[PDB]
Order: sequence, then C-alpha cells, then structure tokens
Amino acid sequence: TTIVALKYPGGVVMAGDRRSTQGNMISGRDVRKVYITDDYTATGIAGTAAVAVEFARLYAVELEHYEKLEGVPLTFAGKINRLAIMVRGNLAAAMQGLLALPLLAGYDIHASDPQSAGRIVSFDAAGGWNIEEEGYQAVGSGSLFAKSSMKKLYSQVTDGDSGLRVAVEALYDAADDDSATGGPDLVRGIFPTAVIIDADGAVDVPESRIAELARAIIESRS
Amino acid sequence: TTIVALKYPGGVVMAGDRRSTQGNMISGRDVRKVYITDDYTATGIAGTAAVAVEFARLYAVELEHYEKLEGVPLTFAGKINRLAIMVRGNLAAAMQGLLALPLLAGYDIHASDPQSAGRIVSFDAAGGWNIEEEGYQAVGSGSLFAKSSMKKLYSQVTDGDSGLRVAVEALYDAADDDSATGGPDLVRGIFPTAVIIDADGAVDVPESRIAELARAIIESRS
Amino acid sequence: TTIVALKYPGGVVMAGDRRSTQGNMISGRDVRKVYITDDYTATGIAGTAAVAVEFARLYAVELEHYEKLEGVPLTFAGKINRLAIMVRGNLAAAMQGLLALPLLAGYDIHASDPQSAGRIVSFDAAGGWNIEEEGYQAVGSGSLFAKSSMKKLYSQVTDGDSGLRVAVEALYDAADDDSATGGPDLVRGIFPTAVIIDADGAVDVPESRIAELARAIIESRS
Amino acid sequence: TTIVALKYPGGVVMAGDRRSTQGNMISGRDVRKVYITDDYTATGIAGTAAVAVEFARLYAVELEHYEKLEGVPLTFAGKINRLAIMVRGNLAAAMQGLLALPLLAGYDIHASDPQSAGRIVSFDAAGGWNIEEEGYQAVGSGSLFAKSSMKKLYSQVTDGDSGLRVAVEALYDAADDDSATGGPDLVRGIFPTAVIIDADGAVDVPESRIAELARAIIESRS
Amino acid sequence: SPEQAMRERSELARKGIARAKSVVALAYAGGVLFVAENPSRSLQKISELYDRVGFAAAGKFNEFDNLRRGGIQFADTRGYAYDRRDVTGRQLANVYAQTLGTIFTEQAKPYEVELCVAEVAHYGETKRPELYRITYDGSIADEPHFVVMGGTTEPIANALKESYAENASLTDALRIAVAALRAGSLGVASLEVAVLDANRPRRAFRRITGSALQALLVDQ
Amino acid sequence: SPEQAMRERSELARKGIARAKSVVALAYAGGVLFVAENPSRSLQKISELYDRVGFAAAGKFNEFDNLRRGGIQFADTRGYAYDRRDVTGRQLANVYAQTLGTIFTEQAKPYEVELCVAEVAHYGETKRPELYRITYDGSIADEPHFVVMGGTTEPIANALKESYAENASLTDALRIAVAALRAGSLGVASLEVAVLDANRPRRAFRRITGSALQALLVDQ
Amino acid sequence: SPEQAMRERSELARKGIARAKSVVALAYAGGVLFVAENPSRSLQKISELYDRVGFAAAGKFNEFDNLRRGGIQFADTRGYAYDRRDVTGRQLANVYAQTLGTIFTEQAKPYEVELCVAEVAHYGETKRPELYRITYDGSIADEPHFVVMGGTTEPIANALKESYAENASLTDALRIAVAALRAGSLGVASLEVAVLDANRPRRAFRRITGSALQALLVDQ
Amino acid sequence: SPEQAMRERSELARKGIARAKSVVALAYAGGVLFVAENPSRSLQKISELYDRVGFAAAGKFNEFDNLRRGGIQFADTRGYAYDRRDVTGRQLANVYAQTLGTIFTEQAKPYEVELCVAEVAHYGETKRPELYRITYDGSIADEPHFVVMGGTTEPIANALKESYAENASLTDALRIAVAALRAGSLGVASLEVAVLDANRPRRAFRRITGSALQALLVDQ
Amino acid sequence: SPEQAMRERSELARKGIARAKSVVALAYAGGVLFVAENPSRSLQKISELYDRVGFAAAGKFNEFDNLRRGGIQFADTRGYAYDRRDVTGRQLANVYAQTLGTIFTEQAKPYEVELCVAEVAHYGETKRPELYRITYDGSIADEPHFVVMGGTTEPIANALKESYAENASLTDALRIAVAALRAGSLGVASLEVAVLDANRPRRAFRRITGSALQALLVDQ
Repeated sequence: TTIVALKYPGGVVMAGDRRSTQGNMISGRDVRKVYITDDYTATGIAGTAAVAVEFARLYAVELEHYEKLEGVPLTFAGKINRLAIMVRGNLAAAMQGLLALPLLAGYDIHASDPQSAGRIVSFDAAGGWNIEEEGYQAVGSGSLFAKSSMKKLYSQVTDGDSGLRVAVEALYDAADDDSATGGPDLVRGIFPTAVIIDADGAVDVPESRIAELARAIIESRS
Repeated sequence: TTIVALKYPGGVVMAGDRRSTQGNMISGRDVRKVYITDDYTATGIAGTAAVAVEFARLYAVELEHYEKLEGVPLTFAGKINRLAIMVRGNLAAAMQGLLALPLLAGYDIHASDPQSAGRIVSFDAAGGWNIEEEGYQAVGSGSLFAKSSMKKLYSQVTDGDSGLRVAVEALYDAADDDSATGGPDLVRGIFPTAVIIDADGAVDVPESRIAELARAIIESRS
Repeated sequence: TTIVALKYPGGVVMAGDRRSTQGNMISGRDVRKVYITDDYTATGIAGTAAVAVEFARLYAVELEHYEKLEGVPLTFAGKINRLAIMVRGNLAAAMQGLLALPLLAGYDIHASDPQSAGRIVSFDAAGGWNIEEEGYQAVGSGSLFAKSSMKKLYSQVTDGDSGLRVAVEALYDAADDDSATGGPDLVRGIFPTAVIIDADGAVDVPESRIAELARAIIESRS
Repeated sequence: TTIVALKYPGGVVMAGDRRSTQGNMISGRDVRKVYITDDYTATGIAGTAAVAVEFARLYAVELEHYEKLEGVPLTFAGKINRLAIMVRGNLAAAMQGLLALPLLAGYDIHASDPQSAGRIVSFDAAGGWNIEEEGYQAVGSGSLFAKSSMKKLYSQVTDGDSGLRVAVEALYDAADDDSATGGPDLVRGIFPTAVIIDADGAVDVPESRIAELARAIIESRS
Repeated sequence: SPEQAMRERSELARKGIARAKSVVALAYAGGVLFVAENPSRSLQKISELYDRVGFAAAGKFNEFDNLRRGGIQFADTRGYAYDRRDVTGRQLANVYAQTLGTIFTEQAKPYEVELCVAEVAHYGETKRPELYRITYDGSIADEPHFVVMGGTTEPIANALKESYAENASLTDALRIAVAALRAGSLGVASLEVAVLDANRPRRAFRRITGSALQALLVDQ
Repeated sequence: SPEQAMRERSELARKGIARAKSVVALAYAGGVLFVAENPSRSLQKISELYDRVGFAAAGKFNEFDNLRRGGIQFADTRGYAYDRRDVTGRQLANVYAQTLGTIFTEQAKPYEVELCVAEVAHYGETKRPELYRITYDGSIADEPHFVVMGGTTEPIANALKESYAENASLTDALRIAVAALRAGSLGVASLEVAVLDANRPRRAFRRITGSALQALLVDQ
Repeated sequence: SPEQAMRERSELARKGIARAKSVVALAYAGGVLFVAENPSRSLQKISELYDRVGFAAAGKFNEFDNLRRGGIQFADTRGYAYDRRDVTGRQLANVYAQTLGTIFTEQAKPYEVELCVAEVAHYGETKRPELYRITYDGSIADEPHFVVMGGTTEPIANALKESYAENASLTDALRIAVAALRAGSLGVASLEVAVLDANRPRRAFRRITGSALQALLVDQ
Repeated sequence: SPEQAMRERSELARKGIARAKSVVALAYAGGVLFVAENPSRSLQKISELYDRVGFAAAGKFNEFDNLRRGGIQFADTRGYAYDRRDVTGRQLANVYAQTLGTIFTEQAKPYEVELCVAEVAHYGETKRPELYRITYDGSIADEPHFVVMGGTTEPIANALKESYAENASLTDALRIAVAALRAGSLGVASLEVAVLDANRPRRAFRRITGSALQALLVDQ
Repeated sequence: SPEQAMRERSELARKGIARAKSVVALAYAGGVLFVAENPSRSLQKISELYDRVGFAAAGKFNEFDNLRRGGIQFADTRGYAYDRRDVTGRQLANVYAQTLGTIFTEQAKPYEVELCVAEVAHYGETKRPELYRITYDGSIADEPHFVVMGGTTEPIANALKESYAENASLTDALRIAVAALRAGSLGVASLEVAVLDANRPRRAFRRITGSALQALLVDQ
C-alpha cells in the first residue's frame, strides 16, 4: 500500500494504488484506497483492509450526520478532531494487529488565502495529528519511497493537472521499490485512483487522465 | 476444502467440493459447503465446519427477516454489509481456532447492464470485503490451486453450462493437489455441489449434469 | 470408549461398550454410554463421563419439554439443531478438558420412504453436524477401528437382527485394538448395551440377544 | 487417605482411616473422614480436608432442608443428583488444588428387593457418578490397594459384622502400602471410623468392635 | 377503599369465569378423566404437566395458557434439579396458588381463570387419585372425587353429586361427565377430552381422539 | 372502580375499531384469501409472517404495524431456534393474545386493533386452513370458515353467513368477499388483496397486484 | 387517610382469620402439642422448622405456607452459618414479626394469617417450653401456657383457661385440646396433630399418624 | 376517566397546532416542494433527513426539532447498518408514528406537532414522489398530491384542492403554494423554502436562498 | 385534568417571573449590551458561556444559576469535542429549550425563569448579532433587536419599541437601556452590566465595572 497527497496552488490532490498483499502473495489488484469523505474532504487509509473501508465509510457518515443535525458542516478543525478520535478508539485493535492509519486531505473554504486552502493532515496510530505544511505526505508500505521521490519532483508542481502527475509518478516510484505497493497494470488495465479538491469541490479523477499520465511516466523512463 | 465462484454473461455459478478433513484423516465425503441464501444470493464457507453451516443458515434468516419486515429485499450493497458484520462479530472465535471464511455470489437484479449483474464478493477474516471484478475467485485449503488453473480456463467461459464446466474442472484440479480438497468420488457416487444464479433466480445444479461433466474432465485428462 | 450406529432397511441400531478408562487403568466396566432420548431418538456420547450422562439426560428433558409445550414433537431437523446448540454451548469446557462428543441416531416418522427413515447424525466439537448418509458411523477412542471393520461387514446388513450383529462385531473389533474400549466380559457377564429404532419406536436390546450374539462372534473367530 | 464402602445382604457399610498427611509429614491421626448425612445415607470424602468437612456438613443440611420443605425425603435418585451438582460446582476450585472427591453409601428404603437396597455411588471430579453394582468401592490415596485386596476378601462377606471385618481389613491393607493412609494406632488407641446402614437406619460403629476387629487382623497376620 | 377495592376485583374475575365455557374432571377406575366443552380444534383447555400430573383450566385462554406453560416450566426444571419422582402436582397447586395470589394483588386486573391440577399414582404403586382446585384469588382446595369450574357450576356440580360412580369405568365416567355437563346449558364429539391413565408405564397422559371417542360417548 | 375502569377501556377500543376501515379473510379451495379496503398504496393492513402463516389486522395503523413486526420478529427467531416447520400461527395467536392482553392492562390506553392470523397446510400435506381472531382485550377465538373485523361487521358478516361457498374458487371467493364487504357501506381495484396459496412450494404468500387483480374482480 | 387506611387493613385481615379454621398449641409434660382441625390429607397447617422448633398457623393457606418455607429457609441457613444450637425460634418469631410487619405496610393486601412458633429445650437440658404468637400486623406476644388462633377463639380459649393441666400427659393434653376446640363450633380422627417431643434426641418433631392417634383421642 | 382523559389530550395538542404557523408541501415536476411561513432566520421548520427524504413539521419548535434529530439519528444509523438505498421515509413515518404514539400515552403532555416525511425517487429511477402526514396522536396517512399542517388548514387546503397543478413547474408550484398559503391569514421573501430535487445525483435536498428565491416568487 | 393541570403550571411560573427583577439585552454598534437591575454584589444574573455567546436570565436565582452552569458545561464540552468555532448559542438555545421543556413536564414544580442567549459574530467576520428568548415552558423565539424579561415588561418593552437606536453607540445604548428600564418601576450604578464586544479578539465578554460604568451612565 502507498497513499500520497499533494498540495498545489488551487487545492489538494490525493491518490493511492490498488494492490493488496497477503504475505508475499497478491490478493487484490483493484482496491479503492482513497475515498471522498464529503464535499471538501478526501481520506486515504493504509494497513488492515477491513478497518480501511470501515473508517472511510463511517467517518463520512459522521461528518454528514453533524451537518444534517447542526445545519452547518464542521470546521476543518472539527473534521480533523473527529477523525483523530476515531483513530484513538481503535488503539486496542491496532495493538493486536488491526492497524488502520488514515491520511486526510481537504480544502478549507474558510482559509485566509484560498490558494493555500489545501490541507494535508497525517495521523498517528495513538490518535495524534500534524498539519503537514510541506506540500506532500504519504502513508503506507512504500510511503517512504514516494515521499523521497516526490521530494525531487515537487518543484514541478504548478497546478491541478501538474500536481496530479507528480502524485502518479510517486505511486509509480513507490511500486518500483515496495513489492507490496503495485504500480500501473497495463496488461489488465488497472490504474491508481485519485481525488482532487479545489474551491469547487472534491471530485474523482477519471482513470482516463491517469492511465494517460501513467504511460507518459513509463515511456519517459523507458 | 475448496469453494469456487464463476462469473459468466448470464450471471454467476458457485460450486465447492464435499471433503472433510480432520488431521490428515478423512472424516466426511458429503459435506454441503455451498448454500442458497435467498433468491439471488448463494454463499459458500470454508474453515471450521461448525461455523460454516451456522453462517449460511443464520445469514439466510437475517436476509429474509429484513424482507418480511421492510417489505423489500436488501440492496445487494446491504446483503454484502450484513454478511460482513457477521464475519467481524466472529473475529474473537477465529482468533482462537473457529475460523469461518465466506464467499458470496449473487445477481444484482438492479445492476445497470443485466449481463454483468453477476457478482462475486470475497471476505476478510476481520470483516473486510472486495467485489472481485475479475470473474473468478476461490476460498479454501486448495483455492490457491483452483484460482491458478481457472486462470487458464477462463477464456473458455461462454455461458451457463460453459462456465459450470470450468468450475467443476477447477475443483478437480484443486483436489488433485490439495489432499484436503477431495475430487469426484466415482466408486461411491459423490460429486461437488453447485448453484447457478441468473435473472431467473438461483437454483441447485443437479448432480446429473455435474457427474456427467466430471467424467468428461476425467476422460479427457485420461 | 467406542459408540457405533447402524442403518438397516427397517430403521437404525446403536450400541456402545461399557469400559471406562482413567489413565491406562480400568475404572469402570458397566457404563451406560447409549441412552434413549425420546420415542424415536437415541443418543450415544463419548469423552468426559461427567458431561456424557449430563448431555443425554438434559437433552431428553429439553425434547419432551418442547412437546409438552407446543403439543407436538420437534421436526427431526429441530431435534438435530437443539443437540447441536448444546454441544456449542460447551466449547468453553471442551477446550480445557471436559470434551463430550455426541452421536445421534433416529427414525424420521415423516421421512418420504419409511425404510430410509433411519438417521445417523455425527457431531462436531464446535457444534457442527453432518447427516451421515452412509449407513455407519462411530465416535470414540476406537471408533477408527470399528468404522474400518464395519466397512467390510456392511454388505451383511439385511434387517434388524442382521444389522445388530454387525454393530456388536465392530464393538468387538474395536476393543480388540483400542485398549480403552473394552469388549465383552464373559467372566463377569458384562456386555455392550444397544438400542434399536424402527417405525414402532426405540427400544433397549436385552443383553440376552447381545450376549448370545457376542459368543457367536467369539466362537467364529476362535 | 482411604475410604471404602461395602455392600452386604442386609445393607451397606462404609469406613475410612483417620490419617492426615501434609507433604510426607503426619499432620493428623484422628480425622473423621466418614459422616452420616441422613437416616439412610452416609458420605465419605477424600482430598483437601477443608472441602471434605464442608461437603459432608453442607450436603447433610441440604438433604434435611428438602425434607422439612416438601415433607418427604428425596428419592435415592435425588440424593445422588444433589451431591453430584455440589461436586461440579467445585470444579473451579479442584482445578487449582482444592479437590474433594465424595463416595456415597446408602440404603434405598424403596428398592425392589430390600436385601439389595444397599447402594454405593462413586463420584467424578467433574460431577459424574456411577452406581457401582459390584459390592465394593474405594476412593483416596491408597484406594487402589484397598480395592485390590478387598477383591480377594469379598467372598467372605456374609452379613453386617462379616462385611465390616473385610472393610477394616482393606483399610489395614491400604495403610500397609500407602504411607498417606495410616492403619490402626495401638500405642495411641486410634482406630478407623465406620458407619453401617440397614433397613433400620445408619449408625456409627463403636470403636470397640473395630479395635477388637483390628487386633484380630494384626494377630492373624502376625 | 382497600377492602371494597378487593371486592370489585373478585367480582370482575368471578364474572369472567361465569361467561366462559365449562370444564370438569373426576376420579375413575383407571385414574382421572378430563372433559370440557371446546368447539376449537387447536386451543386446548386441558394439558399434560409432568409424568403423572394433569392440568385443566377454564376462563380467558391467553391467561390460563400462560399459567399452563409456567407449570410445565416449573415442573420440568424441578425434575431435573432433583428427580422426576419428586414433582407432586400438590407442588404445582402451591405454585399456581402463589402465582394467582400475587396476580390478584399486584397485577392491575386479576386473572379470569379457575384451575385444576390432578395427580394419579405412579405405575406400580396404587394410590387414591388426587384433585386440586385453584381459584382466581389464590385460594386452594382439594376435592377427593370430582371438580367443576367455568360457567354455571351448581347444575353441573349437582348432577355429579348424585351421578358420581365412585369406581366408574372409563366409558361409564365419560357418560356420567358429558351428561352431568349438559345439566348446565349439544354435547357432541366436538369437545376436548383426555385422561390420566394410571395404568400407563411412564407418561400417564393421553388425549382421546375423535374416532375412538365415539366408541365411549353418551347418547342424548 | 377497577370493574368500571375496564368497561371504559373496552369502550374506547371497541369504538376505534368501528371508526376504522373493514378487513375480511376466508377459506377457499387453494388456501386463505385476504381482502380489506385500503385507499393507500404503501400502508398495508395485510402481511406475511412466516412460510405458511398470514397476518391481517384493522384499526389504528401504527399500533397493528407494530404488532405485525413483533410477529415477524417472534416467528423468524422461533424458526431459527428450532425449525421452520415448528412455527404454527396458532403460536402467534397465543403471542398476540398475550401481548394485547398485557397492553389492555398495563399500557395507559389499550390498542385500538383487531387481528387475524391464518395458517394453511404445508406444500405436500393437505389440511383444513385455520383462521384465528384476536381481539383488543386479548380474547382469542378461531373461525373455521371466515373472519370479519373493523368497521361494522354485522352486515358484512351476515352477507358471508350465506354467500360463503365452502370450497370456492379464487375468483369466486374474491367475488363473494368484495360483494360481502360492500354490504357494510365503491369496491374498486383501489384496495388491498393477497392470499396464502397452499399450492406454493415454500413461501405461501402472494400479494395480488393491480393488473392481475382486475381479471378476477367482481362487477357491482 | 393514613390512619383510617390502617384500620381498613386490620379489619380485612382480622376477618379472614375468623372465617378460617381453628388452630391450638399448648405446653404439656414432654413438650408442646400441636392440634388444629383440618379435613385435608395433604395441606398441612402445622410443620417442623428446626431441630427444636415448631410452626403452626391458621388463615389463608398459600400465604402461611409461604411463610412456613421462608422460616425453614431462614433457619437452615442460620444453622449452617453459625451452628444448629444457635437457632432459637425466638429468632424466627422476630423474623415473622418483621416480615408480616413489612407486608402489612408495603404489600397491597396484608396477609390473612396468625402464626405460632414453639420451642422446647434441647435433649439433655431441661427448660420451660416457650410459645410465641405472631399476628397479621406484626405484633408479637409470648404465652407461657397455650396459644389459640383462627376462627372464634373466646370459647376455645376460655375452655382452656380452665381445662389447662399445667403438667398434662400427652393423652391428657390431647383430650383437653380437642374438647377445648369443640368449644368453638365433629372433632374426629380427621384433623392434624403433631408434637415437639422434648424427649427426642435431635429432631424434636413427630407427626401423630391416623392409627396411633386413636389410642389417645377424646370421646365426645 | 381513561376515555375522557384521552379527549383532553387530543384537545390540548390540536389547539397548540392551530395557534402555531402554517406549513405546506406538495408534489411537482422535479420532486417535492417545502414551503412554510417563518419569520426567523435560524429556526428552521424544514430539514433534510436522508439522501432522498425530507422532513417538515409545524408546532412547538423544541418538540419537533427533537423529533427532527431523532429522525436523522435513526436514518444515518439504518444506512450504516444495511445500506443507503434501504432507508425509505416510509420507514421514518412508521418511527415518528411509533414515537408520537408512545408520547401521546406515556409522556405527561403530548407533543404539540404535526409532521411530514417526503420521499422522491433515486437519481436514475423514476417514481411517483410520496408524502406522509404524521399527527400528534400517532395516526399516519399518506397524501399522493399535497400536505397541509399547522394553523387553520381548511382555507389553505381548499385553495390547493383546486390550484394543484398535477405536473407543476418549480416556479409554478411555488406560485401555487404561497398563494394557497395566504388563503389562511404578507407572504414575503421572509419565510422558509426548500425542495427535494429528484434530479440531483445523491443528496436530493436543496434550500432556496433569499436572492434566488425572488426569481420564482409570486406577486400578491 | 392534564389540560387544566398545565394551565396551573404556566400560572405558577409566569407569576414567579413577574415578582422577580427586570433584565434587558439589546443589539448595538459593537455587539450586544447586557443590563439588569441587581442590588447584590456577588449574585450575577448575566454571564459568559462561550467565546462569542452570552447568557442572561431573570427569575429564581438558584434555578437559572443551575442552567447557567449546565450551559457552560455543555458549551466547553462541545468545543473540545469538535471545535470552538462549532458552538453557536443557537445550539444553547435548543438545549435550554429542551431542558426547560422537560422540567415543565417531569419536575414537580416548573422553573421560575426566563432566559436569553446572545451571540455576536467572530473577530474578523461581520454578522448581525443574534438574540434568543427561552421561556419557562420551553418555547423559544429570537428577537432581531432587543429582549426584555422579568417583572412587568410592557412598559419597559414599549419604551424600547421607540427608544431603540438601530445602530446605537455603547454609551448611547446604555442610556437607552437604563431609561427604558426605569419605565417599569432608582437606576443607580448599583446594578449589573456587561457586554459582548464583537471587537474583542477571542473572548467577546467583558463586565462593566463600577468606576468605568459611571462614564457612560444615564442621568435621571
């Protein structure tokens, strides 16, 4: 697994692969690891797959639940706190094996300068969190590789499509070194998923522009 | 044990053997491992036999219970979720020994293109699930072998009877390598059970067409 | 211990020895291991002797309790289920040591062809169960031997008295190889107990026809 | 410790020594191990001394409690069952160390032939029980020895005083081989206690006829 | 008015009992005979409790069927706790009396029922079959011969005060009963009949079916 | 006034029942027919309970829909506990009788409903379809032929006392029913109809849709 | 009217007591004699509690049989907690007084009973047999000679105020008792009799059977 | 007077309803329109519940806002339990009916509210938008066209009985509504308006703001 | 008389309110002004709740001081649960409305209070300060301009209906307030005054001390 989030002028992008390893034996090649939580929040989750789809799904309901109740979405501050609680209330499990570690990406519609309204918040197994303020972050089996490649390719981030390419290139760079990450599968037509968030909202990036982007990176390296 | 499910144009087929191993000593040769859960859902279960017949039976009741109550069967989405909960609420047990791992096969009468309405959902010991979207899946002692044979014979899947033969051939291929799987017993007249699901419903495939199919595979290999 | 049940045209017979081993030192030679549960149901139980007499006794009360309450005896299906629950509700114990494993023999007065109305249900430590559909089954210290001898002598089963001899001969064959099983004690006049079930009901086979039968086997082998 | 019960024509006799071992160091030489529970029931208890006097005492109260309440003493069947429960409700303790194993001797005033109305019921650590139907039984540190000597001396049992001698001779034979059993102490004047039960009731055998009986055995062996 | 309050309760119940159907049990040669008018095919007013003890009640069904279960509940348990031979029906009489007694005080509306527990000696043993009548208010009395309850008893009871054949035959007692029952009012093979056959080995209960019933039934 | 109190309750309930719509079920050739007037498209007064047992009630909706669930609740559980074949509807009758019985005592205001549980023999087996009527106060009675409840019954019931064709055809019984229903009052394909098809393999329930209904419906 | 309320309770109970049968116990040479009229064969109004303490009560059966058990309940426990010799009946008197006291306040309707606990010295030891009377309202008093309760006492009690032989014989005291009992009204070997035989080693209770009773019984 | 008691309750509630503001919802081309007079800027009488189901109520605010939450509470849970697609609003109608039903019996004073749950088919699917009216006493009915509640309805309801354009446009239906609302009484851009846009992909709720409102609003 | 009962409650409360002192809050240029007559030095009728929300109440002290705490209780928690910015006072209004609503039903005697929650926009942001009035019975309404409560309001309220300067200055609004307060009756620097200074960075509450008060106070 490798999830990665990027901050560009307009807002933020987040994309993660779809491999699923059990031992050193592939057991999935199509897993959705990144989900849209609400209009301006997307969340990717690494570790145990069972807790993964559950966090995303449950969180999303809690956010919308607050909105329907109080009539207004939570502060970005709130959104961060709720997710943080959720993670702590799972330490018991995580201790034994069921470890699920989120990565939050969002757009603060209330941020002072709505060109820095892109947010990336990484999370701690114990329930901690730091607002990244460094443009890129990654969590997972090969995040270490992504973060280190993405370090070089960050200058290249200019805008939406610009940033997205660096994301997809890190995920490729990761999978190239972490056997548990899994890069773009041409033979089968399986490509990492992605979500972008700007002032307009958060939307799934169609595999089309990703698959295209993927081949760009493959050929250029070739 | 080896259960396997196949997706063909009309819908889905699922079949699993009937061997039962206790140590390396046979203790059953007639176990029903695949059950029809409701009109469009069939469920097979591997691991501990006690939890097996209990999952299938109990699940079935819960599905029908919702229907009688709310007046309408669950979304396929719901059907997946309920089963998933059930599996998580058994982690405690599975940890110690009582491990029961389901494989869900179904027909979404509400699917967009009712020729892709065939569904296969594999399940995680912790309560996870991935909609397979790859045509074949298998769980059990020799699933690893089935999946790897069925990989080659998938092109051959054309229609109901067509897919069913590939299923029974995988089960034969499995039992040929997994001593705990058990292929077709001619001497005693015991053959793997199967269930098919298409727009019309889910129905037990009579051993007749299976036994026939079995001999086909035995002779052709012979 | 060795309990064994046989299916013949009329119905079913079940018989088990009376040895009781504690270490490799005899501590009983007269234990009733097979009990009539109700009119058409007999149940034998192996493993810990304390749980044995308790299962049989308690079960029997539960069956008759349903009848007195609802006015009609349970389905054979129900009878199976209740026993199965009981067994699961003892896993806790069985894990530590108190293992009690039943074998159910019965006559389904509702069976389609009342010449196949003989039923044998073997049980799983976890609470599983398979309807044997193979004519013979055995549970216990030397069941492995009985089942394997009774495999050869099954063709010889023709009717009540016919089947009963094969049962008693397996119990003899078992005790001849399992030092914890205990065959017929002439010197002291102690012989395995038996129960038969046919359309008429379930009745204890008087030691007379057993003792007689026992000598037959001893002499013929002699 | 060694307790032993005997069945003779009139009824039953039970007698046990009074040694008390702690390590391989004597810590008692006068312990009452056999108690009269009610008019026709006597109970001896081996293992942990704390649980011993408590079983006997508490049981006795429970029996009389039923009588005072329902106006009639329990069936001998009931008496057996109550004691059996008591023993199971102590498994928790017995597992750790506090093991107390009873031996029940009684006279069924309701028995068919009131010359076989003598009863001996041995008990299982888990709460099991078998009505002995073999005349003699023993429980305790040197029961193994008593039972084996008493095997030869059983023919000699003719009547009350007759049986009683065989009892006291087994207890002497036991103590002669089990250092934890303790035979008759002449120097200090301490002799095994005994209780007899016939149609008339259960009464303590006065040490007089025991002490006399003891010397008989000592001299005859001398 | 705690005193006057209790009178109202009695009333309400005593009335319900009356407006309900009639039920009679009596002692005969082979044990105890249970007979009550009941048009229904499934709703039974007479039932087994334990090996040698029978239950029969009249009144509001859902109320006595409840108690019927509770009995079977209590009995079975008691027999597992100690032994079969240690259930008495005299016991169950106490229980019902206790229960109904509480109901009549605690529950808002007291149960509209009247009950009858009957025991008949064990297989071998020979002993005088015993009958108990438990009322709505928890009062309990035992008739040595026959018990009537539900509807208007006086005429049905009176018919028996004479028609009672101390050592009747099954067919004779049934005859006596059905005729004695008509006295408070017909009386077709469309009613509920069962007996406690002292002669039976273990379970001393047996319901009298439709066809075999006719063989014994009284002409009017 | 514990006695007079109970009369007031009865009243309050009995009234509600009357001011509500009419519901009728009856025995026909292939099983039991359920028909009740209902303008609504979604709020159903007739429902399945278990494999071979149907539920139909009239009165205050939110009250009987609750009971309807509770039934399905109880049934499913019972069938998992023991076996499918061990649910009887005679059972559910007892339960509803118990429940309503309690309500009528404990709850402030007693339920304004009247209920009907109906069973029809299993697939192969052949047996006389059975109907049960459970009233607001917990009383329970079983009709062998037909049951009417809600609104004014006397005219609707009377029409049936004659129009009842013992062994009617589906279309014939429907005809009889709708006409018998108009007797207390129209009667358009704008009402609720379903049957317990004894002929069906397992689930013996089937609702009669709008189009197919017409094919069998009675002219006025 | 908390004050007037309490008067109503007293009344209701005091009445029930009167309409119930008569029960008497007294001090004689060998201990205490228990005698009460009772047609029943199984329903006993006199019972053992502990080694040297007897229970006798009159009133509504199901109510005092309950208390009877509770006593035996309390006693047995107490004796296991500490020792046999540490149960006093003076204790049980306190308990019954406490219990009935609570009932008369908390329970809807107060118990319609009157009770008597009697102790007679241990085997060897010699001490004046003691009698206690516990009333429905919880009041408790101890007679040194004899206790009467149930029905109308004045005549039965008065007969004893004179006929009481301080150191009577068993047969003499029985004579005195049965005759003193007839005073409030016959008196056949069809009643309940038992004694606390101070002479007995441990369990000082013994019921007087039917045959042996006759040997001592009073002619009228 | 359990009967008369209930009438008083009805009254008290029915009154409160009247003295409160008016609320109306109806079926139009694109789904369901919610409109109610509300001077407040923050206290809303109309709300989203789940994806395709809307809530609108009139009465005592703190009482229906509570229920509004409870709904959202129930819905979200249900959707996580099974799936989004398995929440119906017909469900929420049952729940509200159950809740208010209980309140009207258990709670001291019954809730002074009237509610409306409205569902409009999922994105792709096309189905007739459904409306439900839940009253204070727990009664529940479903209008196929339009629902009025709070204040005096007769004139507002009557205006709609005619002005109802079966397949109205958004602007047309709003026009119809506001005018139909003035019928019971002004009607300025100072009120609360939202719709269930069947056309919307997932969340089918949208509140009509102040500026955009004007574009569609009716002249008086 | 559940209906008449509620009227008595209203009365009792409404009375207590009147016999208590007067409290008024209003919207001015820099936020909201809190002014109420209070001779006490320590017992405060006006308080901070959260960053941007103020509490003011009149009535029985021990009752509203309780609620005051509960508010602070609820607020702080809520802010830690989610974030500071997610407390609204509109929320606290709901809560107080819920609480008082419950009290008015469950508690023996309903609270003799009337409350006011006031919010004023966060530091940078500019928004119309909002005022809420929560009554004893749980009713809730929001004034856009000013709120009066405690004692006789009509004269004090009327004085404001005219003297209200939409965009007043602090000193101007205070002048207006104190004078408007004297209208229902003096008015010395011996009373309680505090404001919600929208201008303040975080904690928008500030109490007006004794000395600095004089600088702004109105001559009479």
